[PDB]
Amino acid sequence: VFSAAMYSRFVKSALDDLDKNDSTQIGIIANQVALPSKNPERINDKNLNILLDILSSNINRIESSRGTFLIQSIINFEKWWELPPHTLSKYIYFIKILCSSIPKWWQDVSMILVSCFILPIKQTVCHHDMLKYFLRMIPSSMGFIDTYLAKFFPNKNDTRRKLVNYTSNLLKLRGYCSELGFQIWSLLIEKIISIDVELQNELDELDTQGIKELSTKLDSILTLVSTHVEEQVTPESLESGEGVGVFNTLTTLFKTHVLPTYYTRSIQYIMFHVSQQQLELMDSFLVTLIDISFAVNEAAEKKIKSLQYLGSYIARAKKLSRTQIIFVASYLTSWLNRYVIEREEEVDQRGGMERFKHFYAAFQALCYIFCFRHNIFRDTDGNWECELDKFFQRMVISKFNPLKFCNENVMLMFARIAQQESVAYCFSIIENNNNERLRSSWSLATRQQFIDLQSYFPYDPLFLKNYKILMKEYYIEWSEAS
Amino acid sequence: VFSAAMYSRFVKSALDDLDKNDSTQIGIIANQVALPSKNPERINDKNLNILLDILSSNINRIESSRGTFLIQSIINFEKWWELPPHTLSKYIYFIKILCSSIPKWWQDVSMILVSCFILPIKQTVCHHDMLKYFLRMIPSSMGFIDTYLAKFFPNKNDTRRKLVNYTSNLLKLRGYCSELGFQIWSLLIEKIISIDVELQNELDELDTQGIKELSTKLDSILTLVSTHVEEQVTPESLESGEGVGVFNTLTTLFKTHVLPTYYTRSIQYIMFHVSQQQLELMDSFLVTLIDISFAVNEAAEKKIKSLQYLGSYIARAKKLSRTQIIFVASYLTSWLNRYVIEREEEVDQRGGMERFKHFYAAFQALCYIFCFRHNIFRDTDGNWECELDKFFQRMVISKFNPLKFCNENVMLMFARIAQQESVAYCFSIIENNNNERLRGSSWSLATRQQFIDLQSYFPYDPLFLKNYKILMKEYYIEWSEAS
Repeated sequence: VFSAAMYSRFVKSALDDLDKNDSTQIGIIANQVALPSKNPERINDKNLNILLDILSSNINRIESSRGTFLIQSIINFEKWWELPPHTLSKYIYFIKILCSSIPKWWQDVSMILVSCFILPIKQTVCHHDMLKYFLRMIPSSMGFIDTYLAKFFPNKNDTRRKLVNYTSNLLKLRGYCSELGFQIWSLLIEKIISIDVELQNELDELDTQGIKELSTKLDSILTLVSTHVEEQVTPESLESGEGVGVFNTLTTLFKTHVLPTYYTRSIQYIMFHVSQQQLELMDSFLVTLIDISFAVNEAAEKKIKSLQYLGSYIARAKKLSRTQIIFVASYLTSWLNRYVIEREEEVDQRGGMERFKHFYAAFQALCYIFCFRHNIFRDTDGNWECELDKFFQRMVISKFNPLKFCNENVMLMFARIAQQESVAYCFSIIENNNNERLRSSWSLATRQQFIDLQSYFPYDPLFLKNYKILMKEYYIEWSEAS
Repeated sequence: VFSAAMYSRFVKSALDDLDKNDSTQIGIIANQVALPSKNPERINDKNLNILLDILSSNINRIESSRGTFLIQSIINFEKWWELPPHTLSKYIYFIKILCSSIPKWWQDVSMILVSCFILPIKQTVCHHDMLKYFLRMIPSSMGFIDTYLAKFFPNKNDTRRKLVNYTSNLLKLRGYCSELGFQIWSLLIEKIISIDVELQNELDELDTQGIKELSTKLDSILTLVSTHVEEQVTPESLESGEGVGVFNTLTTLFKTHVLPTYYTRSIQYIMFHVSQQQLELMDSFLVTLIDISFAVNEAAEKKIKSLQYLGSYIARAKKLSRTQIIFVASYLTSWLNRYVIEREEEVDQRGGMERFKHFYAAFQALCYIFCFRHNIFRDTDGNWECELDKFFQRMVISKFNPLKFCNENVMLMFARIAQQESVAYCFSIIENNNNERLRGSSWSLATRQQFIDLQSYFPYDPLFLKNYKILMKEYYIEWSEAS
């Protein structure tokens, strides 16, 4: 019933009354704007355009405590991004004006924006435009925005679409806000581990529907993370752009979150995938795994967990060079050759076989590598690299008797392959060990922890469907190796 | 003047006299026995045989405080090993009887024996026989015998024959007394470093050519020490034997003495030599060098010294396998690839280029290896192992600018070879670096020199000690062979 001029005067007078401390007329307007999207009596676009243009023209007129309700009413306008082009434009301009003159409101506006991260990338274009603008104008805002990133992250139990959209947006935000890059990655990693751990405990609790839900969730999130990472970690980006930063944050988060947790079935594949993007990235990963595996001050647990990561990695990573593989075999054989020379004398001395936990861990890692790579170790002349046809036998006959203390199935498979390749002869030592067992010593309590650590192979097949397809190119299944 | 029976009664009566506190007759005898080897009036073998057989027959008769002088007189008999067969036999039997009934005298007998270590192996057979016997019967003796080993070691300044014989005997003693093995090796190492260090300081002082003395000394000792080690460290000896213990003590002594006492010209060749005896021993040495080179808590100095040991080793050790060499190149390239990825961002940040000491050290070690081994890195297909034709260039152009901070001559030789092999192009970066230097990244000139000195020192640069050089040829790559 209100004409363009009729509504324009109506608002102009409401502000004249606001100046003289009325607030009656303004509150009438603020109530009409606050009303839900579904309600037809809510302010229409025509009149909303007028209101916004008049308010934008002189924002100071509403800066008072008497104008606080009107401002909150506009900030809390339901589905404002769902507004028609010209109306949406006036709303954006209003907010832009508001948070420039009164930066206090940016704390409220940003909160709503971050809560919109559960919407698709196509639907959030203006939310990111606003975040980008004000994160630059008000850099101090990064603190509370980081807290919103955590507050608004969807529950594991929430929809896969909400979880997948929140990750898409967090990665988009990451692209214009480098300063928030590590917190975004930490938040993602922390949430992906939560999903993975719960999916495994739920599979362990069996011995159901929550398993199918968590599976498709974890699959859609990881596939997206590794796809985005494939884009960001490029030889051109390594040579110039933040190719280097992505690889570095994920390596840090692997050391701090993935490895220490250990018993996970999918998270570690972010590292498996990124590694294989370029030769140098597989070099850094290998050396990192070697360091953690053999560092002097690290706990025995960490060293055994890293050694299982090392062996599973060399075995499975398709993009690894013959020379990179032989590098790990050369390190392992050299390290083990030294352990026998320096330490075999300690075996018949006081103490049990638990003293040599680290020896069995390193020997298993090499045995596993040989199971998957034996074909590579045969040089042009038909001779064995690292003298494996003399090395293994030396180990297997040693006082440590690694066949007795390493993972039963790895030792059995190794014995099978090593006998075939005329490399080593284990079956008599295995016969002897089984017979002794039926009729050296290690404390049964701590013994199980070790058996458990050696049973876990981090790069054993991915069951998540899409992520599996993405990995084929970077993965060696037992069918290919054997 | 005395007949066999006349002397026999003369001693029998002296002991009867001794029972009634009369040491005059016994002391007359004890003075006759004490007399120097050179003196003709000293008791002759005929009469000495009688004395010893009568004393051996009932040692308890002389156990008293009144018989102490006679016993000391026999223990201190000059050149007793120079005695004729039957006379020497009676002397040995006497001593054997003496130290079995009265173990107190073994402390005196052993002292003389250890002082005889300056005599040749041919001349000490009975000294070792006696040591071996009583070290078993009186195991407690090992303590003071160890102290004698140190006390009696000849001076650097003493005859090369005395120094060479003392080492031969210490190694013989080592063969029957494993419990003393480590101390023997520590004593030898400590003494060989003393000679090496003095020879270098003496070469340093001129810019006394009496140095020729130290040269022939150090040469004769090392040649012997490594020859004996070649014998002891055998594949049979390693699988089940004391060959493991020899390699282990020398590796320990390398870590504790050789490596920290840097700037030595020959000592480290014990390690160079033993390493190359078998595949496994080189494996252990390599991994040990890698550990010290990159360990987190070690001092920067130790890491730079080990990195220079690593590079010189790979380049020089002839018995190394292609795969062992590529192993070190693979470790170095992988470690350096990571250092640029993780750390290049720190270069334009606060602090100087000294922060990256360790990067320069590791990059030099690889450059050096490539100078001597480039030919090996070209695979069957003609491609470069470890992508060296892409790797080097990446480092050389990095913010670290290693060409500016590593050893000038190694960088120059590397640049020469790398340009020839179409591997890397350094000469423009070198031109740029010389030009920037002429106008005047930054590094405090005080700490800078220590680094320049550490990078200039290559432990496996040629041996000048004449015999030891000949022994090494088989295990050594001179620049002439490499280039």
